Amino acid sequence: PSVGQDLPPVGGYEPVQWRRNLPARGFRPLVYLAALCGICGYGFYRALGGIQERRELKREK
Amino acid sequence: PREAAAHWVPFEDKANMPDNVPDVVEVGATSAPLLSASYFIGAKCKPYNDDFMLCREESQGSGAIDCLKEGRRVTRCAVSVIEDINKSCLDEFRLHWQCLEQNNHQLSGCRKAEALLNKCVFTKLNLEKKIPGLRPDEEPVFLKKDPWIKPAVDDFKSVRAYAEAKKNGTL
Repeated sequence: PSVGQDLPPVGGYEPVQWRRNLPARGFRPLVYLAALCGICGYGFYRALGGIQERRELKREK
Repeated sequence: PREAAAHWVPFEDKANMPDNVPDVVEVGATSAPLLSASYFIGAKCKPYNDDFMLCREESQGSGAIDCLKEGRRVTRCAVSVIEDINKSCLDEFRLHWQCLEQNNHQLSGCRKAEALLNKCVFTKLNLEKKIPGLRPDEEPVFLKKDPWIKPAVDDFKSVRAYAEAKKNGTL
């Protein structure tokens, strides 16, 4: 017979995840390149603007 | 000339000037007030300064001994400018050069005192600050409204004075 055995449920178990679940994430890469180019362009606008002011302050000095 | 190297002992000289050289007062201002009064000295001592340099150049070696009258004139003109500052415009001048001291003698950290001092000297002594060599298209950096380069901490007394002067229409 079989009285107190460890046995499964009647409807089994809810299924488990065994397939790959590495989802694609992130914007498309050219968006990251455009953001890079904009960041660095703005930084150049901000820095070269500061070099000119330093040059004029040097003129004053 | 080059700076001293590897060992050097200062040595003074307790001798007096010859008697064929008349006496002249010295300027007596330290680094910062002189940096503050540089442009007002240049507005008034242009002919004397350039005559001093021209007689140095024409001398061709003997400028130390040939240019003494001219240098005395330069010194006297500078002393007159600073005497006029002290007699009339001392509080704003002191704001400006104390502000210069707490910075690294950068005029970009002192614009709020510079404005008051320039207004005062232009109204009382009729000497204005002008950076020459520029075009009519170029903006002088001491008149820019919103510069890129600002002080870390704007000077406290200068800020309070600028505020009061804008509330009293002196600027």
